[PDB]
Amino acid sequence: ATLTFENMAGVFMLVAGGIVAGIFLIFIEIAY
Amino acid sequence: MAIGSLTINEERSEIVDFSVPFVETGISVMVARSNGTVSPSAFLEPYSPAVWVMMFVMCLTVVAVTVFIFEYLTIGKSIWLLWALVFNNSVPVENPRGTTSKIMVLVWAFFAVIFLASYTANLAAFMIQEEY
Ligand SMILES: N[C@@H](CCC(=O)O)C(=O)O
Repeated sequence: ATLTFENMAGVFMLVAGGIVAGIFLIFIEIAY
Repeated sequence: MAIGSLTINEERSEIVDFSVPFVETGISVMVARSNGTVSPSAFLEPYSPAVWVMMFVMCLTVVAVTVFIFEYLTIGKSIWLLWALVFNNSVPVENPRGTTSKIMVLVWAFFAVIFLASYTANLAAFMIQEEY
């Protein structure tokens, strides 16, 4: 059994999505 | 008749006759059991060498993101905490007071919780001597 690059895709965009979403909130935070 | 453990052959079947065989017979070799061996597992049989190069990728590009939002409100001190959290966090730490990054690292921190599942459970069975 090998976990491999595949079969773990779901967790990948969570790191990326937080980066994408995070930059949106800081602009509101700076204005706040 | 000579009933018993008689092996049909070529020379014997010349001067006498045989009936229809009812049991197989051949030639085999027997050797005692041998001690098993386990090769040094390459990174303990993880998720291929791709993942090891893979982790270097996002980790090094996500530390820069924190550095960018750090000044807006120390990269050398920003790699000790960000990385070491993934491996059973016990080392001394130094955490910033930036609100924007404070939420960010927690999402990153939660990744380490799920990472252990990859390196636990599976690794238990596949460590004993193999290859026979
Ligand atoms: N019993 C077989 C094999 C030989 C042996 O058992 O010695 C035969 O008669 O040919």
